Amino acid sequence: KCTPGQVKQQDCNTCTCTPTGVWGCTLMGCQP
Amino acid sequence: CGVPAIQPVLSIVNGEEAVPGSWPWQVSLQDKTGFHFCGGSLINENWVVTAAHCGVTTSDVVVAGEFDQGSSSEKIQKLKIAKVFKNSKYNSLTINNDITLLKLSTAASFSQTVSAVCLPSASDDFAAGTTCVTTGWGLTRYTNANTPDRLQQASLPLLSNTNCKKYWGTKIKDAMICAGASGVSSCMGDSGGPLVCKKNGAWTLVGIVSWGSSTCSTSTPGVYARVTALVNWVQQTLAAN
Repeated sequence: KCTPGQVKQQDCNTCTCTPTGVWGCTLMGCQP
Repeated sequence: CGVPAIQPVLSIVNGEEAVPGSWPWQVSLQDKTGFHFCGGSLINENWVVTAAHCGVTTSDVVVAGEFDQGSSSEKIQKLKIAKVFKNSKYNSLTINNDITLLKLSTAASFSQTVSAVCLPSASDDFAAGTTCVTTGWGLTRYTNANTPDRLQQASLPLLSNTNCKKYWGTKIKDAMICAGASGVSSCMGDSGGPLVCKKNGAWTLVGIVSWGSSTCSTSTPGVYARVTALVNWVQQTLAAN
């Protein structure tokens, strides 16, 4: 959940708050 | 292609252990130290298709014929990447055209546990509601921070891009297809993995695990790169290289 527009970052994944205000991130595997 | 020697039995958050070698085209992309960071699919003896956001380098390795990543008794095939072909229209902003081809420096050896998945026609159409399967060594709980040892599988329906937009709005482009929101969900570690549907008797790669809910919500559709909308590119790359 978020503000439509902002781009955050998971451990090693990119997230882009979709027009519907939700965190849609990539599903890659992060070692850290 | 798309005909496993070991027929898969079907009854990733909420997945289930696959029959060993029942998804022969499923490879694992690992870094120098053996860490699994993405899935991939063998489309022929020299190429593997995966998601563009996995950022694979020739310094990474493709592992085929693997079921239990913790086992050392399996007869796997660690192959080297000769060259990476990232789709030029990929955008890390919209996560669209999320696809990358990997030309191997040494062809794989097809056998009972290693073979290729079929590619669809740019015109091929897969109806919404169609049950398909996705596989992978992705988290089995967003609350696990540890991937499963054994390959998982899950059945899930395809959604029409129209219904899918009710969930993600305009982030859903034409080169994207959604599946899920049915009790299962791909998760960290599943990226690049396949989404295959059985058509006319053979398994066809219709989607590539791309992105979805940040908490692998089993009630939110997952987004996959739509292969039918990217095959021409895939074909041309193979033909020219």
